[PDB]
Amino acid sequence: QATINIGTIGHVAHGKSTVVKAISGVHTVRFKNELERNITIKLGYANAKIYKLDDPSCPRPECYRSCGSSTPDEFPTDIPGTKGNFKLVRHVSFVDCPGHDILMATMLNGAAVMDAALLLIAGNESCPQPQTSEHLAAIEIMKLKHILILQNKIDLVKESQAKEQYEQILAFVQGTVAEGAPIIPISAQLKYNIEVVCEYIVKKIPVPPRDFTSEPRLIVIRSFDVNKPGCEVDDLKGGVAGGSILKGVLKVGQEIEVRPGIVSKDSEGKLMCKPIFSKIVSLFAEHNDLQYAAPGGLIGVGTKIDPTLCRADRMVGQVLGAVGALPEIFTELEISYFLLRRLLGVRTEGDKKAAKVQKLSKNEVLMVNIGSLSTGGRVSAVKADLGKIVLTNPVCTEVGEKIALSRRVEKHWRLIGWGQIR
Amino acid sequence: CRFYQHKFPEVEDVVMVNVRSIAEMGAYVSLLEYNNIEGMILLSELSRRRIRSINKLIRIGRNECVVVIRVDKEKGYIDLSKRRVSPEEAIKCEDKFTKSKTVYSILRHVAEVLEYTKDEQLESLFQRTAWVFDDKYKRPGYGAYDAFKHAVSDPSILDSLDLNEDEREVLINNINRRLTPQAVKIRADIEVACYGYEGIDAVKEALRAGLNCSTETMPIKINLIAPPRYVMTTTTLERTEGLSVLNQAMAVIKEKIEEKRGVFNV
RNA sequence: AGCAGAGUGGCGCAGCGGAAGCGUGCUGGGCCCAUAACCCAGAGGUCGAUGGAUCGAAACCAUCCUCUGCUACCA
Repeated sequence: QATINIGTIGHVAHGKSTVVKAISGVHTVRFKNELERNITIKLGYANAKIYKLDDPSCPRPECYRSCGSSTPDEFPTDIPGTKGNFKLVRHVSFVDCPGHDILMATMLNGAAVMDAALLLIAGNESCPQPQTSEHLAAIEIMKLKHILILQNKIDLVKESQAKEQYEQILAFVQGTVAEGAPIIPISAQLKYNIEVVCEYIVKKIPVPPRDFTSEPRLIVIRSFDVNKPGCEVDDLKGGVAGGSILKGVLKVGQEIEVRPGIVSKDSEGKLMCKPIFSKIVSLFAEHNDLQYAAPGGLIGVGTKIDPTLCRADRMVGQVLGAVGALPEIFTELEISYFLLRRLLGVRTEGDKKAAKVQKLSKNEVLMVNIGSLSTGGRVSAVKADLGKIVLTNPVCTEVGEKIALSRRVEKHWRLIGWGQIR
Repeated sequence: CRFYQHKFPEVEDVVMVNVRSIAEMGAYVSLLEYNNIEGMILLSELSRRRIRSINKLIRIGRNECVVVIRVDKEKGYIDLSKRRVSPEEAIKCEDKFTKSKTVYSILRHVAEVLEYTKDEQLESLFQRTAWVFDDKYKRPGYGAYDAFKHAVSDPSILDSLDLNEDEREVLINNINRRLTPQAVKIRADIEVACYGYEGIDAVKEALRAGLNCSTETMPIKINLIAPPRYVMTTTTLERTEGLSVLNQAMAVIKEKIEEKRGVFNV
């Protein structure tokens, strides 16, 4: 299954497929083929098995040696050991977030259900690069600090440039946790020092305490239909949710409720929403059958919902509770909030436009990323430490946790501040 | 020979002429509508315009839609015009001619089961097949009977047609080869575009209901080609049988979905 | 992946059991002192593939082949 969710976030032009296939062995993929124009801009999924020969390096199935195929310029070979079967240490899960700035709201959502991260830095561009800081800050807000910085694209980048970049990032982030996070330079054109990464992810990132006894909550981020185009009438199936569970052991045959709900017909107001109920058909993770779905892992829960809800990606950031979950489904919400004194996620060589942003004005639409949900809503009352927001589609608030608040600076939204629900 | 009971055309009868060769005045063409009887086109009237062109890569084996001005049954000369044409429009005549040719081929054998082709005593053969059809009245009526016969299987060997030589061995599997049919296949597209979570269930229920109806009657089959999009494809040989299937399919969509409530487009 | 379209001369592209078309270039010659437009012949044909029912498949039938498109992605 899975034990931890390590995320693979990283700004434009570092190469995703080479690094993702080295760590998991499962390709990051989704629509267009044209696998991506540059680096993956979709929310990729992948799981993997991490075993040892009693060595800090992680074998392949063929554990005698491993000859890469990253480049035919030279032969990159590494040796994990010699063969006689290897001991399974754990089953790991990844969360490949978008690597592009416009997709920030999606990157936030996907990130918010991980248990650790890997900041994929690229040495090609600017030294205190916008997105590195954006990522790091969001991570410390959500409730994580289990980060391993990875210098992913320094294959042709000289050692002065690459040294200056790690220095400037680590010096800018002087108020964000990063001093207890290692910085592992690797090759992505010769897959070198990959074996030492395997030692790091088992060290810096154990399994955090998971609450089995507590009531099941599944947060769905990806939508999958298994009926698909060309289905037969008596080959009928349910609709499958790619979600991570962050609380409770969800068992097979259990009934689960999707709690933001669907709005009642001919509503004259903003209420009323009614949750949808679906019975769990199957609990699939990796490529191995399971009867349980332990928390701390990203699992494909097939449920008895019908094709229309899974025919496109429409279940992004929905909260699912088993069953008749107590969590309130607000339509208008009381945010406590604070703002950054800089504009996060933007800053170029001329140092534009990380200038301090003006105060929020009422009746402006802002993206409130609450939980893994992403709703848009307008601010109806605006006091400094008390704003009232009215949301277009209702938000199930599992706990008052955190929020991330963004404002439409130009073409798309950009992160301005965070806070906590009251 | 020819399918028609009469041996000659009449004034202002639209015919199709095979241009055999160009010589002097114009061309000594053969009317193919009535056997292979000789006629002629130009000298005075045929052209409608002059542009100093009439062929380039238009070779031979071709054919003109013409109308009969003067016909001489005794003398065997038929003065023809193409300039007269307006409701006698060439495309429609050509379409009619092709259909007539296949009908002629059916009526001129007929003939255990080689077929043969040719030749047999000629007046008798034509009289018992094609002349009798023309008699059985009139030309519209013959066309209708012929069409019914053509349809393979509507119903298969029947009408009367008590005729003659034996004659069912030929009717059974010469005629299908002779014609050929082609084909007819028609898609029927249905999109049921629900987006409640009750509506989807309603569509699914409707599809199941549809299957039950299909089994009950015996014909097709609806197939899901995308989550809201459904295709049945209906073949028709009796023509109007596809209408009956379409009506049933529509009714399932309209009544069954309604029960648990949904929306549809068809 | 399932699905709407296509299979023809270089290109455009008629056509359907008793026919490899026509448009455009192509090349020669003519008219004219000569070219041009024009005219004529010349030149360009697995009609995807695999067969079958058949007196005969350019035509019926089934499959395979491809691009053109769809819910927009299918653990």
